[PDB]
Amino acid sequence: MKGDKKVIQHLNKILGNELIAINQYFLHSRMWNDWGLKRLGAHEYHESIDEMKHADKLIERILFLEGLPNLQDLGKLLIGENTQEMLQSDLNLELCATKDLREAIVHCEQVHDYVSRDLLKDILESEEEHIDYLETQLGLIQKVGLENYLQSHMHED
Amino acid sequence: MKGDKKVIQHLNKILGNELIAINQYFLHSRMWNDWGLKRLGAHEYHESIDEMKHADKLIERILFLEGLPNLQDLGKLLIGENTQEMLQSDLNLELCATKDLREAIVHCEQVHDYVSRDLLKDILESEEEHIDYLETQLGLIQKVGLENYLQSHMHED
Amino acid sequence: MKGDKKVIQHLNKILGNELIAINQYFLHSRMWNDWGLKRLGAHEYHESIDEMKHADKLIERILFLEGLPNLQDLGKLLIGENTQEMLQSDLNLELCATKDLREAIVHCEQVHDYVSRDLLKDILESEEEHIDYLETQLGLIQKVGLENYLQSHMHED
Amino acid sequence: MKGDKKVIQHLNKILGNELIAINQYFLHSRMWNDWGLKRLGAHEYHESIDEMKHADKLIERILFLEGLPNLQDLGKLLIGENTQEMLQSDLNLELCATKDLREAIVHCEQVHDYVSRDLLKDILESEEEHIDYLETQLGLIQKVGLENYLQSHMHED
Amino acid sequence: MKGDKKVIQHLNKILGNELIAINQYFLHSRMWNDWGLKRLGAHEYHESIDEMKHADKLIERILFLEGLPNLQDLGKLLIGENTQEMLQSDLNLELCATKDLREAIVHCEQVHDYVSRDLLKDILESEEEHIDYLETQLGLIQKVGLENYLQSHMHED
Amino acid sequence: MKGDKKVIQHLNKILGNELIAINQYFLHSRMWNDWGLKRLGAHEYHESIDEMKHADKLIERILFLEGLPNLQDLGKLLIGENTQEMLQSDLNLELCATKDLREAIVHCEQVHDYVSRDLLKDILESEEEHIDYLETQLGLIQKVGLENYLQSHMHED
Ligand code: HEM
Ligand code: HEM
Ligand code: HEM
Ligand SMILES: [K+]
Ligand SMILES: [K+]
Ligand SMILES: [K+]
Ligand code: NA
Ligand code: NA
Ligand code: NA
Ligand code: NA
Ligand code: NA
Ligand code: NA
Ligand code: NA
Ligand code: NA
Ligand code: NA
Repeated sequence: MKGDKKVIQHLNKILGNELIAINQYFLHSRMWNDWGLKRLGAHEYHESIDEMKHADKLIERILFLEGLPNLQDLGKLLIGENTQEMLQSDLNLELCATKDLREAIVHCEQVHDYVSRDLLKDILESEEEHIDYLETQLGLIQKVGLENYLQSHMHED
Repeated sequence: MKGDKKVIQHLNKILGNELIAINQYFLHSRMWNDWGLKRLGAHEYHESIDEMKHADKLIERILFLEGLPNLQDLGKLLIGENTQEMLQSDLNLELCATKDLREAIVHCEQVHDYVSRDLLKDILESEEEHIDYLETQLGLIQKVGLENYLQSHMHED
Repeated sequence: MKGDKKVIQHLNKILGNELIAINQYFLHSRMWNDWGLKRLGAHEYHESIDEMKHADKLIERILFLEGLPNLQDLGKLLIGENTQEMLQSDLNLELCATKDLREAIVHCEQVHDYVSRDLLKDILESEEEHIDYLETQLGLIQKVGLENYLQSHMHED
Repeated sequence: MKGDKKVIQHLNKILGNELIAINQYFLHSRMWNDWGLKRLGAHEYHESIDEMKHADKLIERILFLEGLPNLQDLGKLLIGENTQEMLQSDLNLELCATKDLREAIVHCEQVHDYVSRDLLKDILESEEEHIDYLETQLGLIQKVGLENYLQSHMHED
Repeated sequence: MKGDKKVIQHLNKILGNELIAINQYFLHSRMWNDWGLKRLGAHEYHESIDEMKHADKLIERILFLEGLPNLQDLGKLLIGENTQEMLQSDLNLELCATKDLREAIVHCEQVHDYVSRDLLKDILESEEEHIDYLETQLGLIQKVGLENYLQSHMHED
Repeated sequence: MKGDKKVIQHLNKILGNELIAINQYFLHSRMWNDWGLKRLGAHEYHESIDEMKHADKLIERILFLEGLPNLQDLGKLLIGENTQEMLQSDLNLELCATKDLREAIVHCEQVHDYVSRDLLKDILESEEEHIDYLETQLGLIQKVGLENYLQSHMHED
């Protein structure tokens, strides 16, 4: 097989994180929709779709490298019970995800798998953009108050 | 006459429920417009129109089955005095309506009037969607506060 | 409250007449459709819709004047059993309606509610147009014969 | 084979009913065209085509369930000698068809073949619409007289 | 009646052959579709439709000639169990059909029914085109092999 | 909570089945793409997307009924090693899925949750269409041979 065994392990680890995020964000989206917070529901749906696209790219890369993609192992979804908790749970997930991404990029560089590194760097940039969004939302709750913040997310853009 | 007599009684009971809802929702709509809560007035107008369309389908079915549509009996309207009472009154009415719809479907199934059952199931789905809307609105009043909730319904979409 | 109490009583009386006409004409429409007299069914549907629009305007005016619109009390629907009887019943209803309208306009003029008077005059003109239609139809039954008259109303325009 | 054997027997019974209706309605259509009653000929042609489409759906379902569609058995056509007999013969056929459809739906429900039930319910709704049309036509012959009724069906819509 | 009695018998015989072909080809079409041989299924559907159009023309001619079209008697459908057998069965049917057509044309010429002859000649040309198609398909099975032939008819044109 | 507790258990069981199918079909799709069987990869991708849409509808219904959607439990994926095993594994999964769907519909009917029944019937129809596709593909491998079947799925439609 052409792929480095540890690269493939790293890519399967990142894929596992994507699978958690897909489901966590999809459920959070539909919870916000059920509550009538449609702007949050829509944004979170798009985050879930973005993670689905990252998972696809990882699966394709693992197969090219002649590894076996692991879609069987689903780690812990941490579903919040209110908007603040859901935003914070998403942020905790992305803090974990970006740490694993950096560790994977280090190893790809070490064994000269520069195309896998580039793939992972693109995912990392996407996850840092999500962190920016999440930190901003939690900050806005403090600046405008929770009731106003939720009011501002009732109606879709 | 081709229709089952108890089917026709059930269809007239549902029709009676639709007639209450048409008038209650239409008056609630115009009360919201009078108060300047135009987004609530618009939504409630459309709920009234939807009930008018259900009444039409029931009337057509009753006549096909050679029954007499009952447009004469108008049950009690429970008109609320403020937004929270109006939403809750609509919700109470829909909970009664869906109970009667389920009882009518049971009977249609028993006598093999499958086309009447299908008509009633479509109405039931519409009324459950209205229950979803109403529970969501009452929840938003709690989450964003009454003053913000009303503010968000001043201007039309 | 800004409205004259007796004006509001008159407007609620007219509204009550509109509510009868809405339902009577809607059922007559669907009866003609069930019988295959689609041109009559279509015309009568449009009369029912026109009365719905008059009811809306009355409700809005009553609320502006700080009265309570009465959508609870539904008077007697007189449903005909054949085309001649249905046309005559509609005409009897409009004869009653136009008398109440004239009495309401007299009172509005007396207390200087000229905007309510104008609203009622517009409804009155609409109801006199319906009387013209109804008298014409009953006259055509005599001039062309009942069978030809019904034949001419089988197919929609 | 995946299909329930009695479900397949019921679907073939309905298919047999569709085959009678296709041929009876097609011949009635062309008889009306021969007589110059082109509006009746056109309507009846479309009824024949609708039955052809139902037969197609039944054939497809039977093959999916691994049964043998029965296009070989053609039951009795009851061809009328004049317009009133042809309409009544079509009505008699539809009353038989809807009885068999209800019996088939009962059995599908009992063995949990819910997709076959749904197919049959859609056919049933179509056949009840045809019953509505036929009863309406026979009623119009009484209301406008036979000669006027036929006159109204000379020219196409 | 204006028509020659034996001409009408011949036209009813041809009509009987069309009714067999309609059903045989329709079922063969849907069998090929069930098997995923969609190009064969589509071609055979169009053959069934073409026979339906021939049946229509025969019915119209028989009625003009003041005969009674026979849509009651359905002869034997010979449904094949695999592609080779279905193609050969269709060919056997067309060999029978074209013989009956030639015999009918002889009789039409004899009694000077030249318009019926022309109608039948047009049907005959259509059936010879179908024979050409069928012989060609059976020849291609021999030239390219059965597996390749079926492969080439999986996907629609 | 408005929902029947066993209805919610059934809806979560179906949701669990959808989650297995999403992942199994997505990986099978990308395995086919890796092997250059792009038409199979495309078809299987669309099957995965369809299951995603069913999962969405189930999640929305569970939340409306005030249950907790279970996106955490992922049952066993049975990933095939070649095309014939992958198709058969998908078929085995769909046979399990339709058994569970029928059991869920039985329960919904018993407790009068007719809107949940209708949702499940629509999913069931989709899964039976997939069974039709899968049985057809396995049949084509037998009819055209494995090498031809795979050749026919190299290039996209
Ligand atoms: C038997 C009771 C009623 C029935 C069956 C009925 C039926 C209908 C139908 C079928 C429409 C057309 C809806 C569409 O296709 O969009 C309509 C429109 C409407 N209805 Fe009713 N209606 C009823 C009573 C009322 C009442 C009591 C009111 C007011 C107090 C009302 C107000 C209206 C208005 C404002 C419209 C829209 C008219 C327009 O097109 O401008 N309806 N109704
Ligand atoms: C097994 C019995 C039959 C089946 C399943 C069948 C099926 C069909 C279908 C699916 C269509 C297309 C309809 C559409 O999508 O609009 C059609 C068209 C048609 N059928 Fe049939 N048919 C059957 C028998 C017959 C018979 C016995 C006749 C005449 C005696 C007939 C006359 C026609 C005609 C004239 C058309 C329209 C053709 C055109 O497009 O010009 N069919 N049929
Ligand atoms: C809870 C599980 C999932 C749900 C509810 C879900 C839901 C959805 C929905 C609703 C769509 C839009 C479909 C449409 O309207 O066409 C979608 C698209 C998509 N999904 Fe999922 N999904 C799930 C898991 C996954 C997984 C695990 C993957 C990949 C391993 C995936 C890959 C994709 C892809 C590639 C798209 C198309 C994205 C695009 O528009 O470019 N999904 N998903
Ligand atoms: K605010
Ligand atoms: K006349
Ligand atoms: K080949
Ligand atoms: Na930020
Ligand atoms: Na005001
Ligand atoms: Na809700
Ligand atoms: Na006049
Ligand atoms: Na003629
Ligand atoms: Na009727
Ligand atoms: Na040839
Ligand atoms: Na490759
Ligand atoms: Na199949």
